Amino acid sequence: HKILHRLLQD
Amino acid sequence: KILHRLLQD
Amino acid sequence: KNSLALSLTADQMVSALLDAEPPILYSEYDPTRPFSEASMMGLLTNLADRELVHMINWAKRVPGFVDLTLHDQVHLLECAWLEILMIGLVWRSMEHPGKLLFAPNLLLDRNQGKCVEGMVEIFDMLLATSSRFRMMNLQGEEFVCLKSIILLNSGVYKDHIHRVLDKITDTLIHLMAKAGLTLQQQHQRLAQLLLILSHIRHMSNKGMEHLYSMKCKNVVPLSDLLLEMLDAHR
Amino acid sequence: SLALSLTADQMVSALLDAEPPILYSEYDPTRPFSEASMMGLLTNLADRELVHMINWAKRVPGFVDLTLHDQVHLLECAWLEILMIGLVWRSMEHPGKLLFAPNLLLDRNQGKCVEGMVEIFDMLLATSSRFRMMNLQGEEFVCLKSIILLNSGVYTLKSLEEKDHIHRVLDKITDTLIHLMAKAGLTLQQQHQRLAQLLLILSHIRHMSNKGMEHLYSMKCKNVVPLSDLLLEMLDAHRL
Repeated sequence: HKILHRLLQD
Repeated sequence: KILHRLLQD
Repeated sequence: KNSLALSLTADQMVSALLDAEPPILYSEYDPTRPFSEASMMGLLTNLADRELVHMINWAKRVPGFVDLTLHDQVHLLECAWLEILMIGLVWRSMEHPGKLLFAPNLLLDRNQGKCVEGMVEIFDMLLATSSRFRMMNLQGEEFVCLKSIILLNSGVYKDHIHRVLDKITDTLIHLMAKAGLTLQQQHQRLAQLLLILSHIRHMSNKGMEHLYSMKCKNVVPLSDLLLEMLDAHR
Repeated sequence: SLALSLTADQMVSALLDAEPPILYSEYDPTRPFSEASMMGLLTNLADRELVHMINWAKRVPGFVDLTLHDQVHLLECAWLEILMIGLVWRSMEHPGKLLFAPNLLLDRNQGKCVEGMVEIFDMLLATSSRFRMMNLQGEEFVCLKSIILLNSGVYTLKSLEEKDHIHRVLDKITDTLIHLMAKAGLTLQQQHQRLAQLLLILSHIRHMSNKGMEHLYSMKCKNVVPLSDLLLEMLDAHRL
């Protein structure tokens, strides 16, 4: 799981 | 320098 | 599902892009001019890490970008992130010939670059790009169009992206016609600007190689985000 | 300069007349190939193509106006971009395959035979697919190839207003692209859109060249794939 995945969901 | 020579020929 | 990006007028596209712009961040207020690779690379990766958070939220605001699946958004940003940082760097460096304005309180010149192995070459490429932008009198509205083109183009190997890309081309032309350019000057300038994007790609690939070499040297710890963005390029 | 006096049609004719030939590989279906020897076919092919490319570059209008130092620099920067766009051009009609030579047509299945080449292979395939969907014309292709030659190293003291001359020739090639497109019956909107579409391809060609140069440097250090003296010197230019 990538950080970018989390940040693009915000 | 090969390229140099080929450009000069 | 149709995308709102295509129904925007050229002025709405420009306004959307201007309003999406991230801010210009600062470095540390330590007044020591860095020369060692340790302090230099600490400052630059710290700055990039903070810029990346703003870039991700800027990207979400680029018309058409949120119409993509999450996975495609991830891919485009992984592909393009260093190109986007670098075009931003050369834009805000325009008014400082010979120097790179990493932040308003971190202006570096060529002499600091040659204290770090491999830096001078990328430094000089960045300076040449900044200088070329300066001599073309690149406008802010053109800059945000090019930055969005980089985001959508660099990893595009899709019908939706290509239509959005065409719309951005329409928007660049619209700005140049609004600035009074003749038809020939419009396509000549459009070509000149898009050809610089090839050089921005080259600088990103060279920088990515150097960042990886810096990673393995373990000279300064990198953020997990900066490491995953780097890691995506292998 | 003769380059700045040419009309668009004279420019296209000059470029078409300067086109190098399509060369054959030494591929033999009856001969077993290793990953090393299959890559040997490609580096041997590229070496022979480079000789033709050097003599092609002399016929690109404006190129001989430059100093020898600058001509060397442009070709050192652009040689793999130029080989790759030629590869993509001749692969257009072969979807899902790369036509390295008339006797060497490879699909993605063969691209995975050598490790680390699958990504570059897929990128070349995507670029060819993009040319095919755009229905890229031979006249547009030779324009794009000359732009790569002049553009890719132009940003890498006083005397050198050589950069100005390169920029005026590039502007002329842009004019030539637009003329071709207008003659194709495109609307002005379609002309600018297509021009942009073509020039953004150059960014991907640059990307693929950079990634290829990295693997080429790796193949050199493994010292199992033969690399010609010229290739090694070209490769060396990208490292220092």
